Amino acid sequence: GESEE
Amino acid sequence: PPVKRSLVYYLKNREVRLQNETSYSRVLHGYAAQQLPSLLKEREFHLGTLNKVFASQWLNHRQVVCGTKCNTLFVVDVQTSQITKIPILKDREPGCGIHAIELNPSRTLLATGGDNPNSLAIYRLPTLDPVCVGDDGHKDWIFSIAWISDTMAVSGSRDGSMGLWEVTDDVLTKSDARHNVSRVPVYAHITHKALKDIPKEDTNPDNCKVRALAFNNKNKELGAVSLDGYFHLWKAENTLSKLLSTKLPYCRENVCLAYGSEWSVYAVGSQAHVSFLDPRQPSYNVKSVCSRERGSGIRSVSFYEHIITVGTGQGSLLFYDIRAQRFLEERENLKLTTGKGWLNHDETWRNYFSDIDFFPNAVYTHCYDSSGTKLFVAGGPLPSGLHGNYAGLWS
Amino acid sequence: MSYNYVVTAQKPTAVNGCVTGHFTSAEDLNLLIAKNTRLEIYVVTAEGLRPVKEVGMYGKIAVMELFRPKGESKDLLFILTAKYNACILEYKQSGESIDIITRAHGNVQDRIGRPSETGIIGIIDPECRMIGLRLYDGLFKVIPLDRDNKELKAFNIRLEELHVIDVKFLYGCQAPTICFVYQDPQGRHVKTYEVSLREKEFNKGPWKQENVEAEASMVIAVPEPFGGAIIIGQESITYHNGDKYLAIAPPIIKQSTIVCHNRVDPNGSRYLLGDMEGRLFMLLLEKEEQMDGTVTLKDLRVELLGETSIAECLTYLDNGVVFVGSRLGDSQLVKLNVDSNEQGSYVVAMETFTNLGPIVDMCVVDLERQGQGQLVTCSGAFKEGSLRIIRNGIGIHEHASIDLPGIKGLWPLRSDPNRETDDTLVLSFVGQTRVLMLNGEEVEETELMGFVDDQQTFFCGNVAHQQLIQITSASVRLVSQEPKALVSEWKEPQAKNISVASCNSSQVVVAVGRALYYLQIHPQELRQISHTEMEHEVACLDITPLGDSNGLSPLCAIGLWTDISARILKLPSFELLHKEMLGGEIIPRSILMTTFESSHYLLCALGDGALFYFGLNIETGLLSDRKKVTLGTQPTVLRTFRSLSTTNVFACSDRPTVIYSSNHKLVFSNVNLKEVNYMCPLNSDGYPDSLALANNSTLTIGTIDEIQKLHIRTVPLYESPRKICYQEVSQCFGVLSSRIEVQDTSGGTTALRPSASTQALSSSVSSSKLFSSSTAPHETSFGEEVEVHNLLIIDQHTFEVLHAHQFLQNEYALSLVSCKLGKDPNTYFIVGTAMVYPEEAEPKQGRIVVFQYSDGKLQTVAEKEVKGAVYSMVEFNGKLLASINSTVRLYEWTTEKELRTECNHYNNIMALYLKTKGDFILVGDLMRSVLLLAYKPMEGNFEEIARDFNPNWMSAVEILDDDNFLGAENAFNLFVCQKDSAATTDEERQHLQEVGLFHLGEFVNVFCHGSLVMQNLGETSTPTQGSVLFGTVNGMIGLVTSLSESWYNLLLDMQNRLNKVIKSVGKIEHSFWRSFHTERKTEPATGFIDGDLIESFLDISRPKMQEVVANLQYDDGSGMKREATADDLIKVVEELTRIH
Repeated sequence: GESEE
Repeated sequence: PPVKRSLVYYLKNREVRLQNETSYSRVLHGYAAQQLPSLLKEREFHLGTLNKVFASQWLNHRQVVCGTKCNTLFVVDVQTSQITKIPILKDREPGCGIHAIELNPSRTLLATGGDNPNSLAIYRLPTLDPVCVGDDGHKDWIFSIAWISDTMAVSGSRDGSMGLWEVTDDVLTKSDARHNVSRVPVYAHITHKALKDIPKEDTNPDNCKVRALAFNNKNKELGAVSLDGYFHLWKAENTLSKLLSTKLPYCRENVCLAYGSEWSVYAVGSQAHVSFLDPRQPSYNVKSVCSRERGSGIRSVSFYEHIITVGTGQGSLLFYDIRAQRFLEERENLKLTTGKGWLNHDETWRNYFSDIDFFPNAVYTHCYDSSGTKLFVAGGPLPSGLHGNYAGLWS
Repeated sequence: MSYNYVVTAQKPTAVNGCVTGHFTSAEDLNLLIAKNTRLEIYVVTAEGLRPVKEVGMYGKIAVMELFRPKGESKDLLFILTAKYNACILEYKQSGESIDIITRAHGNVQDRIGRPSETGIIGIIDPECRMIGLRLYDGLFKVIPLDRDNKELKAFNIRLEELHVIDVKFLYGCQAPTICFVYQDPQGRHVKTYEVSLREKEFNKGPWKQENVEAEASMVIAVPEPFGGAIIIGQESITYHNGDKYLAIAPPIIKQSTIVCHNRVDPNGSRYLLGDMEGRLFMLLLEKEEQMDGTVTLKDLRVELLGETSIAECLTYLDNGVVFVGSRLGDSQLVKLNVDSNEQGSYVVAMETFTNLGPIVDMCVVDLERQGQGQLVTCSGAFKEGSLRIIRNGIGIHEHASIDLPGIKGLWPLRSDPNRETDDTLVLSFVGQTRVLMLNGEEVEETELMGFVDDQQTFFCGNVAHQQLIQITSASVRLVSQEPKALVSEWKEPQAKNISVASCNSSQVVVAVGRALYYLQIHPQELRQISHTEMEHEVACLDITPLGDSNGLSPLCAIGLWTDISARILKLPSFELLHKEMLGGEIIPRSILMTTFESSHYLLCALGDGALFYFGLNIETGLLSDRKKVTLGTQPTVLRTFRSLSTTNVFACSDRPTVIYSSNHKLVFSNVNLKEVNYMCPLNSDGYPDSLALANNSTLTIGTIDEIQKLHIRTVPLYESPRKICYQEVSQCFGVLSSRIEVQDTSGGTTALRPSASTQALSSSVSSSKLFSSSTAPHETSFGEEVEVHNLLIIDQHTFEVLHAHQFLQNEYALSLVSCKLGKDPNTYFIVGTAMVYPEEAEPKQGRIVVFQYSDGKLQTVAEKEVKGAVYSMVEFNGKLLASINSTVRLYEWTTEKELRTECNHYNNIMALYLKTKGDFILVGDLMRSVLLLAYKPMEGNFEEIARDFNPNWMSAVEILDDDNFLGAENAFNLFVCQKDSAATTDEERQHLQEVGLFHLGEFVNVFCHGSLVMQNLGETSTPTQGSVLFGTVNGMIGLVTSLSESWYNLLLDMQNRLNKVIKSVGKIEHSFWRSFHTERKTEPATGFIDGDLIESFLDISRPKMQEVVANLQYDDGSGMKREATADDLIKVVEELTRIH
């Protein structure tokens, strides 16, 4: 769940 | 006399050329917009080892351009499943990836992030020849772009600034005169016509990132969404000028913005909800629909007549109907879900994500073609540590 | 790859534009008419319209305007096509040759632009300074009319007003000035600008913007002395000029929308206006001439003149005559009278021009059950709606019939020496002769004095010196016209019987066994000059006079009983000049020498029904240009006839044929007759220019129709037809139709006029309960037009409306099929219907109704309610396959006579069209092109095999063969899909490939398997295989057939060669014209041969044919390629011309 930018 | 809206009249009038009107245009497309979502089937493409697709637009009935976190710019021939890479334009100076791609209204100019993500790259359509340099106006990545005219584009950035660029005829003619003299392509030079920052709110003054832009042609507004939860509206007739600022009902992952020209409504994505804003309305008159895909985020959004198409981190597309004020139901909300695509079993996956064999391919971008019958969908895994792409054509 | 040949069977007939001016000369008034791709140029005369030139343009015509720049002697013509090719055309004639010469041309398409929603508009300033074109919203494109602008270079002025409805150039302005009506958010407005060519921009116009009626649409620029503009709405007519404004709102125009106009008077005093219902109005401008010398409009007045065919364009010609160009019905020439008739109308029809368009449906049937095919179409709309019965071949009117069986030949006689009309007709019978007296149109059996009644006559007729001749088995008898008495008799020296005879003004030739005798005719005397003996017995002989000779011929043509051949002999000696072998198994039975357009030809027919014809050189007695055409299977008799003021040949057979010449070339067309054995020309005071045709049992006396490739018969319904099918069992056609009724204050509806559905011999009304539970909220509204639908049952022989069954209120009858279902021996008419209300974008209710027509009564067998509109139905393996909204469903017919659902398919947006072959179903979609389904009886379901993924708006679909599927799209483009047999993966197998693309230039309503020429019956000598006819909105009928690869390559090479030799009007590239075209993409044409171009190879003269042929390699069938000669392609092309 390390969302993009 | 009541309005004749029946499609049977259209069909029977068409058989006679009995003035099958342009009145039905909104009926034909509105009907199709409800029917298509349940008829779509996935045809995945194999892009090789590209990192993620972050932006995509249709260039032709046959070709879709795609930008990537690898900074690769490439084109898919969706009819033959063939991938063509494009040279990446460099700056005026010898000093992420492509978060935004946009077409001017006349489809003569394509705007992307450059080899430098801070720098705007312009390509000539349909050939993909370079036009002008990567600039040095922004200090950080370009997150979004919007062509407010065939010559003028606004571009946002991680520093919260909004560069207004104009590609004048001189820029085109200099590019063309230079490319005819030098076999090696040589750019025209560009600079922002104006550079304006968004008003800084009581929120973190560095987190003024402008993540999404949308242009209302009817009123010549540029709408803009920042990641601090604030929406901004600007007049864009001639030069970038502020009209109002409104705080969004949700301040989490406000990453995508689209404008419904038939509704005068801006659709704003978030970590869970799509919000429907009208800047001419009171701030409380905002509709919010929960995707219920909670924790994955809405990552792309668009209007097709009165239907909103919503791409998500659960690698899935929802469809919502404005007039019915509910999701389309399957013939139980109707939703597509992306296939597996391709994942790189790299060191980061090996160390942190190795316990999961399958991740959903978040829909970072989607777009319907000119016929309105084909939906291109592209993206990649949600986590930033994961490298691997997804793309396919739904029809 | 698929190879297809597409050719036009009937040119488009619906008018889409018309103009008048001095185009062909500075003196003649012309009417120029445009019918899709065809430009037709007529000269206006006191008698009517006299056609001069017709032109196919490589493009669909959108704008057509005559204009006259300074220094031109006669008008130039501007044309813009729907592909935006623009051209300025000049008409030039040199001697007998007429050519349309392009003075300027260019494609004026812009790479970006929304094509404007009120369609293309194009206008020319009154002093010819520029052409202005409204192609796209927000742009006005100007072409300067500089005489040196050979390329039509153009610039765009940006227009602030986006949605512009109508535009005109004003008169009397110093700068060319544009006046137009545009639609704002605040309503419609009139605004003007001055147009600067030097600055290339708009300047403020001579008068202010005005609000106008919200329905204001059409703009009429008013010429001097008035100047200004008239604006026409739904309720009012308004004049604007400077500060002056003047408006009227006549109740007489409020009932129908005005669609078109035409200026009657050069000074603008009177205008014609036409409307949706065909009412023709005169708008009059009352003027006040002031003492200061100025002229100002005093008032406007509107008068109703009467009814015409529905007008697409009007044109006042001259002398009160108006051309009423019509798109939805027959175009008319009408005359306006000063005084009204008893009905109060001033409009009297003068002439009518046939329009098949729009063809909303059709089927091919054999009413005579012969296997030829006649085509029956639903044509026209509203009060113009009709059936047209179309048949390849020539029509005949029977005027009298006499029971005279066993006729072996016929000849006219003129027994009265003071008459040019025929007064007597001789009947040949075996063992006897009978004579018919001709008295006007009345005909009776009698006997002619001097003639033998107990012998068979082999020939008779009028001869020189005011005498008649009769040749019978025993003797040759010369009978004077007066007192109808024998004057001389000749007998054969060997006392053998005559089996064949022919005679002209002075020459007598009779065949007796192998002997041929030549006699001369002298006043009251017959004389034998010479005779010869043939190698074989003579089967037939002919000495029919040729050319402009006074009933004389130096040659005798014969056929023989043994060597199956034809020969030319020189009279009187019977010297053999030429011997030509006919071949076959059966001897010649008839031989004939005739004259076609002053050219001499020989024809000889075999007992097997084959006809051989040759060019005839009289001076040498030699034959050339031999060609063979099979007419029938029975023995054929060849005779000359006189009608339509021309001389032609009739071939009597089981398939009777008329042989006629056009442009010095012979054309062979079947005749609409059951059977003929023998014939002769007829010319009595009641039957001038007529025929006498003897069949197996009766003598038919009649007249030939105009000789046309397709004969057409019209049956007016006075209401719109929708679908047609033929039920052979009951000898009936089933026709869906509808009429418009206006809802009155009583809540009921009243028909505007009587029509087939109310005029029927019996009628019924739907007694169904299914939709009684719910009504529309606007069902009680007043003044609204309601379309009322019926099924007509129509007699195939009379075309009378035997029954008319009326559907429910608000129920549309959409589809009709005639078929047997299941194991049920009864043939049923099955109708699919839908409930339609204006407020609903799509219908939610409909039903399928099964009717049986028996004993004169249409009975309802069963009803099935469906949740959607039934757009199409077909018979599929004894089951009923139907398309309902977005689904396709298959119904089984139970023994209880009710439909039962077995399986369905849901993968559609809207399934509009269904075609099937075997177990395969081709489904046409509203937006998603065509998909192929197949039925799997082992599972009892449908499986989707493959579909075209190229989005297309289908107008029609057809299955050409098992693998090749033909589509037609909204943009006038035809395409062929092919199942990908080369596919190795599942994804490849599921994609249909486009193996052909072709811009046809027509909107295709209907495809039908069939032919108008006799079916092949198993012969494979024909280079083409398969036959699909199609109909279009412009009344055009085309034919698609398949080619083998070797023919495709030969014709494609020839096609590219023709495009380098034949220069089109407007200099438009053929490959551009035919290239597939849409808003989204353009692609070069592939897989299709343009049969209209190939056939043009027969129009170009040999010097150009040789240019096309030179260095072409041709397979003569041996498998070896040789350089082609001019006649090698002529043979190939002429074979291709026989498919339609």
